Amino acid sequence: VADYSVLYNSASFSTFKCYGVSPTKLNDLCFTNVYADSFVIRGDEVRQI
Amino acid sequence: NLKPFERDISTEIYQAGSTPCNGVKGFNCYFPLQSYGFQPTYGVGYQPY
Repeated sequence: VADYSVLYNSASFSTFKCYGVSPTKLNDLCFTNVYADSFVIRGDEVRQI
Repeated sequence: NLKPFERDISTEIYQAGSTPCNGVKGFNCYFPLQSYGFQPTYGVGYQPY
């Protein structure tokens, strides 16, 4: 069970962007599997993702 | 969402998503109004109907 309230509503990170679903709707919604892809890039390459 | 046969003529800056940003753009909201990209030289998808 993952808590997305401290990950989003706390506003402890720099920025976030959502696609197709609101960030406040992720508490009552979920799918079959969840993955996390960790990588390091530059600032000018953020828009390329 | 707007119900069938409902009119809103307001052109001002209001709430976009589920989190009100209180007027002026910022606080992880976006600018609601957008403009058409119609180009005479491109294909069918960009042609106005």
